[PDB]
Amino acid sequence: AKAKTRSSRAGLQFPVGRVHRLLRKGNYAERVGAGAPVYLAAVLEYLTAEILELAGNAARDNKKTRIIPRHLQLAVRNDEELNKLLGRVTIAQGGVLPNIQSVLLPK
Amino acid sequence: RHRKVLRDNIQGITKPAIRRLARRGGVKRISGLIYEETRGVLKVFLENVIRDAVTYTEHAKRKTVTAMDVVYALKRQGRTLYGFGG
Amino acid sequence: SRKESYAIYVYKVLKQVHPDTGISSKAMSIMNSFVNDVFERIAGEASRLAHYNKRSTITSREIQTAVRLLLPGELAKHAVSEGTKAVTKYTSA
Amino acid sequence: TRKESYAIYVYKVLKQVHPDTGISSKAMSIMNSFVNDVFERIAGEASRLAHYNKRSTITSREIQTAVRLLLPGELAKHAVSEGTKAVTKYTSA
Amino acid sequence: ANLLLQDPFGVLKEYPEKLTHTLEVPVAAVCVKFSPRGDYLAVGCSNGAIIIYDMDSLKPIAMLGTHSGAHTRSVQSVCWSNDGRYLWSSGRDWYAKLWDMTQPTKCFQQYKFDGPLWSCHVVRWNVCIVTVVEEPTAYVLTLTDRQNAFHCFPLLEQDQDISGHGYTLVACPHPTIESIIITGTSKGWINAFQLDLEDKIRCCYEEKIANANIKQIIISPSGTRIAINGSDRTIRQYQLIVEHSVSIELEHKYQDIINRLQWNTIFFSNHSGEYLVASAHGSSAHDLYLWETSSGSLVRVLEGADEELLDIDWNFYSMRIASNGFESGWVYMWSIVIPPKWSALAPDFEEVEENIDYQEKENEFDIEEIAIDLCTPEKYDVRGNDISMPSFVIPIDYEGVIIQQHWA
Amino acid sequence: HRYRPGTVALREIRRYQKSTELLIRKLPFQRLVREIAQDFKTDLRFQSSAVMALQEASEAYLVGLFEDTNLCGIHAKRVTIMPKDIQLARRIRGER
DNA sequence: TCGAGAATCCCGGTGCCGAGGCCGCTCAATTGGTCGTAGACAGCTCTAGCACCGCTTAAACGCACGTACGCGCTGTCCCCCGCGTTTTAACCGCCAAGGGGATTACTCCCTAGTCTCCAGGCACGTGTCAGATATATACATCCGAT
DNA sequence: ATCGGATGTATATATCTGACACGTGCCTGGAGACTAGGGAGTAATCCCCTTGGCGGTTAAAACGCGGGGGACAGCGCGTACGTGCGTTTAAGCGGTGCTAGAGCTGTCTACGACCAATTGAGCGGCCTCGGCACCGGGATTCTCGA
Repeated sequence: AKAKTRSSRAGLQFPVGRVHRLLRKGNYAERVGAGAPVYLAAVLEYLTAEILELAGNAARDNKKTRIIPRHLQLAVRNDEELNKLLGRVTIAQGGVLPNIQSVLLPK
Repeated sequence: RHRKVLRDNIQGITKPAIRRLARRGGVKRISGLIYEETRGVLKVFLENVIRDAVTYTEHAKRKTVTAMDVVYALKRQGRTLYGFGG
Repeated sequence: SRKESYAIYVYKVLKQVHPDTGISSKAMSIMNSFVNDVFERIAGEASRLAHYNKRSTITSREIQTAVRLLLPGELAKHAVSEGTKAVTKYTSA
Repeated sequence: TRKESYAIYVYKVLKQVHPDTGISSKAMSIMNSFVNDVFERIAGEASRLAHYNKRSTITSREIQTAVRLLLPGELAKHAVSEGTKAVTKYTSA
Repeated sequence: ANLLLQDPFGVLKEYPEKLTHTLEVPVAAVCVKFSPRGDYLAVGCSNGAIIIYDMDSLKPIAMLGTHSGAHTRSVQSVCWSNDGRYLWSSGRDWYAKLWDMTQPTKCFQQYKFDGPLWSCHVVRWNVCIVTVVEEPTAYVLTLTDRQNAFHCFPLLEQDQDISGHGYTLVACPHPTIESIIITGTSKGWINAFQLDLEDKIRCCYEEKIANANIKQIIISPSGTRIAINGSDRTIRQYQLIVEHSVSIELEHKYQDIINRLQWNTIFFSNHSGEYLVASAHGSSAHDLYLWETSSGSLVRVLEGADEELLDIDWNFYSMRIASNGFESGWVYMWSIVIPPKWSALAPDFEEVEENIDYQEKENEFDIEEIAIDLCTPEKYDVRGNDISMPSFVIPIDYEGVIIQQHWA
Repeated sequence: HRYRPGTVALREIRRYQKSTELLIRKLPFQRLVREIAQDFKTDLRFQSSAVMALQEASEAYLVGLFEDTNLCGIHAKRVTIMPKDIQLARRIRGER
């Protein structure tokens, strides 16, 4: 498609310039290969696309346009795969998943 | 030579072997339904470890799940195992 | 001073899937600090796989095997296939 | 060819504090594997700590501030004092 | 073919995307070849059976290997005729059986070979080029006016050496000439062989591209593109210039940069070969690939399976991909799905994908002898195929159909 | 002579807590590992000290679950563990 | 099985600021060259994993039985919820002040890199000794009967 | 309270074994000398953000009250888990065979580091406006005492 800006050679929206910088002056290994920041920028595109698909999806239910952090916890905890990926995490100012244990519900 | 699709080796984790694991945990009376539940919890623990233990070898291009790679599979899940190197 | 971020790069993925919605500046700092966390778990894990095997290179094969170690189940299989789709646009063109 | 261990350097410290007492070969391999694990906790923690302050040097000051994080409590107050004793006795001698 | 005349709005794809059947064949297979229509799938089975499947209900109609000529060892490759009448079957029991489905259990003529085989390829429905293992010529076996004289025609000139090139392992005939046979050596070199259908042959083309064991040579069905699968990790598609007189040139190279796998089988598209597929060799490669044969990019991946897929077939009528998952043995199958349409409930519905802003007209408040022909069949389908050839329908077994309630 | 319900168990506990051999047998556990590893590759070959490291890490987890099955079954005021006790101890710990 | 009650929902209008869209502008991205070296080949040796077999019996398996424990069903009482009235400190919005963080700019000294040296420590072959079975025994906890 | 066995448990020899502590050889990694060099320390400014205070306003907490229900003990049942006794059926073992794969060496080709030479996307800064806070009428509805 293009020549400059390697992301555009790959067809990503995440930079492969910045990721190839952050695999050298982060000191992860001695010599990072040339295909390695391309593969890593594609995965970080996809997981950001998977969240922001499901985030604005539950933005529509709320009926609001923009995404507040409350929509992000509703996109993460409602989805099992994302939940597993973000198991330890706490999303700041994000509420909880609305559930009651059903013993406590009335007769 | 022999294409044996192995099935129901889970019933070798016997009812008097979940009793003795119960005893080392220090529990007194076991229900009748534990024995088909612990095998459900044993087959979940072994599925998570061996899937990582194969992946470490499948990347390393071998056909042996060597004991460095089981130890690294357990270290990633936060259950380190001292006794086989690392 | 120049403190970089992934702020504009998340924005160009929000204007792909949901091309009318916006994002708050608190929920930008989550996605700026999400990408900074899945980085250190992928390059953190693929700096052991290229050390246990006595290699010295993060190739593009370890970032495949880092992703199949971390990401569970059907996010692994789709992000692996998003990877090799995007490194082959890189190698040919 | 050759596989290194911490087998002998454990063994001198066994005969230092228990001079009649032997050790097995399975329970040497635990004490070989234990030393390698306290390394990669300490040198892991003293590497991120060099990165967070944007230095590039593991000096002795980082490993004082990495022992003081991992080691819980009374082992922290000892192994700091067992360190700075031994970094004076290397420097002054 | 009238189902595709009614299925879409008018848009039909050029590759299947999803995978909707799976032949539960527990004994494993080696090769899967369809009929020249989409009806019959010949399955080259592992033990030595051939379990031929009707591709409408996923349960078989015959088994070639009951009366005479059953394969003792494995069966390697198979092709079909122009009409789908015969079967030419190459196996590892040192036997090439020409079967005929007029007698759908008995062979017609066999040949005890000197050893095992790799493949078979038919030019006419009787003559068939076979790949004898460890042989630097291709003893193409022809069924002559008598069946017995299988003339072991050595596909080599009497002077020419492929010493240093190994044996010939692949031979695939040309589609459009039908007389020049492209073969590829075990070490690098590619020959051409113009059979006179007398037995003079001309080594018009020889070359070497790269030192590998050439596992497979395919030609596109327009005779333009020719792809070569080596024993190293590359696919070289070439362009074919035959007026005889032949020379090729490099078009594209397809590799897996990530895992560096070997490509087992490769297959082309229908008309001019605008799409190249492949199946990789190593484990965790669970998916057939596609490539745009001009641009070169990985454009789509048939992500349906769970195992490694060994052989492949693309019949162009039903647009299916049959492939044996080599580990379990089951035949994975892809098909172009057609979603249902409620637009055919009444003769006027409409399925518009968006809330249309219909303009408000005035009407809302107000209160034959064409030419008729009955004789000709159809000539071209929606796919644009060679249709108006009423194919050899395989007859069902009307010798023992009454028995088939009792004991097979 | 048919000693009392319960005190064979406390004689059985003090034997097993004071001993350290492996409790699941070797050969049935080696066929469980070669059954579960068929899903992830076909014809693997386990190095025979990695069917000890999958034993002494697995029954040191099953024992560590029954120490936390017992603490919640005491909590329900009984001495009998049950499968509604196990699935609490996996859920509170975060295995679900 | 319900009409009074009240909390929630919801839909509205009016206002705020903070998301978004640009204007200039620097340093990080690109690249187009060298350069050696890491990894990718085949190749080979070998050892360790797998397959098998005969055995010996320790352990699983099944059943019978009786017993104690789970469970359920009571009644009790206590203590937690609900709510009104008074009380108080959180909050917001001021003020102001100065400490400390952040950057800049010299400066220097620690260390990375290289070489020259050599013995520490690695694997191996060694005897030997602290074990674990193999064995009778003194007595702690346990049990049926008293 | 306590008997009478009593029976496994923990306390003493025997003595064989193959695990280990030890003795020779060697080799490769560690130690020193010293070199250039850049990374950190050490000054310096400077001004941003935190600590302090206060004057309100009032949501919210603190408190006390009644009353209700949920906890907790008790009891009785019945079932199912334990105990053991008797009996199978693999596990363990050791042993031999076998070979597929692991490890290593060595060649040798691709390829990432690095340098400079150029620049253009990206961050910071600035305007701006619309998405949502924020409240009011009413309509539902959600419970509860009728």
